[PDB]
Amino acid sequence: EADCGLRPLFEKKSLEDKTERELLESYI
Amino acid sequence: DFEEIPEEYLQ
Amino acid sequence: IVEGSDAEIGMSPWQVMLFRKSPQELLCGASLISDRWVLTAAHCLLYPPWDKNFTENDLLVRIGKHSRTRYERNIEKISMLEKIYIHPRYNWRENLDRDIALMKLKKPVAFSDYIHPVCLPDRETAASLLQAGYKGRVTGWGNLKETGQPSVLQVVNLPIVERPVCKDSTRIRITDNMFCAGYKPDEGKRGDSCEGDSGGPFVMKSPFNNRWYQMGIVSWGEGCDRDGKYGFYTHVFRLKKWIQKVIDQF
Ligand SMILES: N[C@H](Cc1ccccc1)C(=O)N1CCC[C@H]1C(=O)NCc1cccc(Cl)c1
Ligand code: NA
Ligand code: NA
Repeated sequence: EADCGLRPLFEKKSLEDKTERELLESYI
Repeated sequence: DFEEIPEEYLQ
Repeated sequence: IVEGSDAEIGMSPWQVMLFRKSPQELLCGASLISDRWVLTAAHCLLYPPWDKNFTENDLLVRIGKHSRTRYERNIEKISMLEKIYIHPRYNWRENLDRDIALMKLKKPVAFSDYIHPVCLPDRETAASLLQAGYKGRVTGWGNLKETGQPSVLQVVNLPIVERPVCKDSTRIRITDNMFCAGYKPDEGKRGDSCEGDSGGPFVMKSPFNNRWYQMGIVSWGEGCDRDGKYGFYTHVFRLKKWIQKVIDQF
């Protein structure tokens, strides 16, 4: 789908879940 | 251990 | 999930529960990849060593859930299966090579705050993100310990492991259709998939376009959260040609 992977309650509202930053910090 | 689901889905 | 935590509401809106009609029980995890297609592990449906051979009418999928056992009225959606497709070279005899299956729903599911599909990786996203040390995320309702069960969906973040370390951790033959993930004994942190998490998604959030991609499927492990052992996940991108063939033709 065209909006796959964009969560209604997070990405679509520009809200961050409590641990996604841990993933980003690992992408080095 | 699971709450019974609606009969509709078991038809 | 071992050493994870409770999911937030709507954190994994592609999460699917595979549910047995009779007796009514959880069978596996799975993921929503479109309004009519669900992805899971083949061993969730077919595994002759355990006399497992499920057909469509044996099964339901439950989408939008949080609680493991409650019927989440006005939130979850329960769908019947039209057809199961198992990879033709799924190796249930030896090492679960190509542990992947698709299920088509009898009717398309309506998306909502709690129900939304995950992306499948393109070649470039897979090459960029499937690297040792980079972390993904596993979700499921499986056991909390190897030797109990959670009230709500569990989440754990785990690093991808160098392929020589994966190979040196087990006597089972690894293939390019697998990768492994988890912390090393010296790294301190813990966590793993376990029984009942089978078929659920290993996802990563692309830093290039801020979308979630499903890189793996919960496939196999020796024990759960054992020191020096790692969980093994089906390599979704490696098997995407078969995925596309099934969807294009069915
Ligand atoms: N313990 C076996 C090991 C095995 C691997 C390959 C082939 C035969 C046996 C296993 O994981 N099995 C036996 C068949 C199903 C699968 C399982 O329990 N998967 C769930 C699981 C548990 C812990 C970690 C993960 Cl990633 C997945
Ligand atoms: Na080995
Ligand atoms: Na381990």
